[PDB]
Amino acid sequence: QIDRLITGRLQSLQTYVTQQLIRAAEIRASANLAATKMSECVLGQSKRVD
Amino acid sequence: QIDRLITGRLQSLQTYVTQQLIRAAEIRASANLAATKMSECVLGQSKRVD
Amino acid sequence: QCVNLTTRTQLPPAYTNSFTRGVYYPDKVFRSSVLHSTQDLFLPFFSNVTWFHAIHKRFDNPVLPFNDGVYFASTEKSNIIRGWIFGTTLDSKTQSLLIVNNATNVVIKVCEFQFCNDPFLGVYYMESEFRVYSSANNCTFEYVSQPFLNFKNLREFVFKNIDGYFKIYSKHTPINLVRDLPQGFSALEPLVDLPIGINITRFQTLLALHRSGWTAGAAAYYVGYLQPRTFLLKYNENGTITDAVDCALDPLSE
Amino acid sequence: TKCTLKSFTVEKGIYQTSNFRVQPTESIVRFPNITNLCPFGEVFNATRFASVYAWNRKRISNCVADYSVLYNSASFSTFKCYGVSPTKLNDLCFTNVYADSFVIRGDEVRQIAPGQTGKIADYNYKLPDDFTGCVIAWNSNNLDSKVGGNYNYRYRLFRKSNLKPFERDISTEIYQAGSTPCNGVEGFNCYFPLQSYGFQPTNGVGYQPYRVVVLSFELLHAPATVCGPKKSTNLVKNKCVNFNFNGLTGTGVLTESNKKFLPFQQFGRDIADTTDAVRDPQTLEILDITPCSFGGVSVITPGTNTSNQVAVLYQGVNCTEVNVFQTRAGCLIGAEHVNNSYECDIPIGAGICASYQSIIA
Amino acid sequence: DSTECSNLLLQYGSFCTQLNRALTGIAVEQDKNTQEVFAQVKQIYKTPP
Amino acid sequence: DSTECSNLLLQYGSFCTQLNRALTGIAVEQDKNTQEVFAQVKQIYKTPPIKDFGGFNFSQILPDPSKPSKRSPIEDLLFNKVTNGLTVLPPLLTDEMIAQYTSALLAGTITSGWTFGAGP
Ligand SMILES: *[C@@H]1O[C@H](CO)[C@@H](O[C@@H]2O[C@H](CO)[C@@H](O)[C@H](O)[C@H]2NC(C)=O)[C@H](O)[C@H]1NC(C)=O
Ligand SMILES: *[C@@H]1O[C@H](CO)[C@@H](O[C@@H]2O[C@H](CO)[C@@H](O)[C@H](O)[C@H]2NC(C)=O)[C@H](O)[C@H]1NC(C)=O
Ligand SMILES: *[C@@H]1O[C@H](CO)[C@@H](O)[C@H](O)[C@H]1NC(C)=O
Ligand SMILES: *[C@@H]1O[C@H](CO)[C@@H](O)[C@H](O)[C@H]1NC(C)=O
Ligand SMILES: *[C@@H]1O[C@H](CO)[C@@H](O)[C@H](O)[C@H]1NC(C)=O
Ligand SMILES: *[C@@H]1O[C@H](CO)[C@@H](O)[C@H](O)[C@H]1NC(C)=O
Ligand SMILES: *[C@@H]1O[C@H](CO)[C@@H](O)[C@H](O)[C@H]1NC(C)=O
Ligand SMILES: *[C@@H]1O[C@H](CO)[C@@H](O)[C@H](O)[C@H]1NC(C)=O
Ligand SMILES: *[C@@H]1O[C@H](CO)[C@@H](O)[C@H](O)[C@H]1NC(C)=O
Repeated sequence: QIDRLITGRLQSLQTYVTQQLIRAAEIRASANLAATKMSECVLGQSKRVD
Repeated sequence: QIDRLITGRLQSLQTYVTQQLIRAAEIRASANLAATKMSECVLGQSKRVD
Repeated sequence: QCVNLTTRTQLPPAYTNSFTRGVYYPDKVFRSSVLHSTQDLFLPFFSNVTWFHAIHKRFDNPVLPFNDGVYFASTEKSNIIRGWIFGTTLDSKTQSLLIVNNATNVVIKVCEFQFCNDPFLGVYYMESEFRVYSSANNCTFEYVSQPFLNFKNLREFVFKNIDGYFKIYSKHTPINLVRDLPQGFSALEPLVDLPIGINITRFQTLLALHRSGWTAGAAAYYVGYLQPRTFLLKYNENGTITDAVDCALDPLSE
Repeated sequence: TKCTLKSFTVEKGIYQTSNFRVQPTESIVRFPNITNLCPFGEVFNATRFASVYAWNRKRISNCVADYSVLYNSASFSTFKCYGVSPTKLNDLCFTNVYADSFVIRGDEVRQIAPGQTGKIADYNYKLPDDFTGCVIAWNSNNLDSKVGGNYNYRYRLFRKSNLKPFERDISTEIYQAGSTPCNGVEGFNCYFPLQSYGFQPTNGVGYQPYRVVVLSFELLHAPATVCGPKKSTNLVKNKCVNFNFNGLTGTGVLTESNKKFLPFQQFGRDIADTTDAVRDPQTLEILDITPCSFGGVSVITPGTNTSNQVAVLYQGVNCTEVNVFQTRAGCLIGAEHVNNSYECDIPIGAGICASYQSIIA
Repeated sequence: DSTECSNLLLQYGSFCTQLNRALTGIAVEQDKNTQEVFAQVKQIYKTPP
Repeated sequence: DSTECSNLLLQYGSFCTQLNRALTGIAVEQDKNTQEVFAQVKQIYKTPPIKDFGGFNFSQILPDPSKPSKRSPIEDLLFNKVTNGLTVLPPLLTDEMIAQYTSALLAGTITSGWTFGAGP
């Protein structure tokens, strides 16, 4: 019974960590975009449209 | 018997959803690139090489 | 002792709207400022509840199937409704549960009773007439407790038979409406859980006669049936259920 | 840190190596008041006991039963159980108890047993082969015996067929010893079945009257109303203890609570369905259950080529619950806090950084 | 359509709700992607005849 | 705290180590993200005490000296509009230091143009 609970909770924890890694990749992409906008719009004048 | 079938089908569905999330992240990156090309190549003239 | 009541007036039973009544606390758990979704035997919102009258000449004491649970609503003045009759065959062949509130206390007994076909009490204008049973042979459980009890009082009851446990939920509400069920919200607190362990499939209300033949005092009560469904219950800061959502009523509440 | 990194050399940085736990110190079991005791005083110590052909059956139900007082009593000369254990009577729960009380002879005390064959077993009181419960018997020569002879206790001597288990027979039909017709009229070979005992104070051990109470247990689908006593301990607050409140167990710090429960409510839950509030069953007071201060143990070090000095970070742990400095990241032990500001070398968190120059934070 | 399977599947908790939420997020993300790429003008311009 | 559960959990190996290492990588990645976004200048610039910018008003974006958090009114409104083994590690940069970084960036782009992003 404890083995069933262990494999269920381990599957839940692996699912949480996997979706956290996917969201971390998305947030890293958004933060790389934000650093690019910080460099190009604040620290200079950008010719790039929109 | 249904416990074995349920854990097999749930593992298959979780694998499918994880692969779909990774491919959706890739397609989102491609679409952000395409929106950037739409802004900077169609709506303006770009000095960025290639 | 049994007496046939032969001065009744024939009338079909009535029906009315449940509104948002019949909600009870599903558990003994305090919850603070949270919305809790629970799956239990609940009374459906705005449902068709059976309406019985006692007026003069109406005297509604039939036997109804218990199903999975009973919601009992009572628009009561001068204490006509005194108890309920619980069992399966309501004779000495099986074992039956008796809930009575006489002039002193409430008595709960699980025995083999011989019920009359028309059981009632009676008040002479002083209660001096008890004709609800003729025998009591084999008792297994006795429990004496504190008494639970224009229409001035509203009495809601929920009876459930789950795993040999008899749950009685109740709420007292002061109302001043004349005829029908008032529209509002009142969650029923758990009063007492009974270790009865018996089969119950049929039930019957117990009334009281008024003697001065017989006269039926003005009373009205309502029977609703509990169905397995989901409620989204709202718990306030003080931990009382102030509002509920029936998840299978309409797509908005879904 | 070398054990965690599986290397003998540690690069400069902060490394989460272990997990600080506030270990539970005491066990607190609070169980409600032991009231509504089972009426064993009117069964074992009644005024007059019954005969064995008409043994009195008392139903013990809807009460809590203290078998330790019955078991620790030294007056009982026989305490033999056949389906349960005597030391586990206070732990197990049963639906109901049947108490069969009678008086027999001292030589017939062994005859109340499964598989035992005797006159009392065949004609007066029979136990099944799968009997559960305990048989209790004690000498009653000072009470039942009379100097003129106590003839009030009768017993059945003859019957055509043996008893079924837990079967009574109070009939007074005249037995047929021979094959002669008897219409209830006694004759040469027709005798009355119930005979009186010869209980006298001049009799030795074996003929003295013994009072026997037999407890039988039922384990049907009815709820287990009969349970053993609950030994509740004292309540200890403001410490990381193991709490057991009315079958709800856990580990936490039990502090006073400002949450006013409604009187029908016993436990309290937050949004995430974890029990954070509870009511003590002994005294109706509300207690908050704060989880013990678990934390991550991080080791802040420079390179082992540089130095062997380390600092320890207990994450989210106050410094009074573990060169001691309190940060918003946690308690940092082994680093000297300075008022100067430098560039971040080893990140601690919440604006705190560590560097080596000794280890400063 | 097996109700015993769903009764056993409810013992595993909210895995199915998580998977449906992830697929719903992907499904609305595709429409967001098309909206971001192609709907960069609020005026429908027309060429001269 | 069940020791039998941990004895059975040791049969599955180093799954817990992988989960902890993945979460640690995410946790340091968040601080790296904040470091790449906000810490683009190594000089903390300040505006002059006299706000004579030829009619241009920056009071809604410059830090308010009356507030203890040293935030701009816009940043204060932005911060007002956002509302079992589990631990939350605090971020390495506090909100005060991120506000200080944005104040330095605002002072640089107001007083010095784009010159501070390419040199002195
Ligand atoms: C009250 O009326 C009921 C119904 O007519 C009576 O119950 C019947 O009594 C007769 C008496 O011989 C029986 O043969 C029937 O089988 C009974 N019917 C049922 C459904 O049980 C009842 O006896 C009447 N009460 C009195 C006091 O006469
Ligand atoms: C810059 O803008 C601020 C804000 O709009 C101006 O401050 C206002 O000044 C008037 C009169 O001095 C007051 O009635 C308002 O209450 C002020 N608003 C706030 C939000 O403080 C300020 O005058 C402008 N000019 C300069 C030179 O700072
Ligand atoms: C309730 O039931 C009765 C008969 O069963 C029916 O005539 C009536 O219309 C029902 N009420 C509602 C609101 O459906
Ligand atoms: C109420 O019922 C109980 C049990 O039947 C009885 O003992 C008591 O006397 C009754 N009260 C009156 C006033 O008759
Ligand atoms: C039930 O009652 C009947 C009649 O009173 C009796 O013959 C029978 O033995 C009883 N059964 C039990 C189990 O008490
Ligand atoms: C309860 O009673 C009903 C009708 O009398 C019967 O159909 C059902 O099988 C009974 N259940 C049990 C558990 O005795
Ligand atoms: C909660 O209780 C307090 C006092 O006990 C009262 O002032 C407040 O109005 C209550 N709130 C609700 C929503 O009942
Ligand atoms: C008689 O037996 C009962 C058994 O419950 C016990 O409580 C009581 O103390 C006994 N009486 C004496 C005088 O020992
Ligand atoms: C239970 O026992 C305690 C012990 O003193 C007492 O204070 C309390 O009043 C008793 N009753 C209840 C209902 O807690």
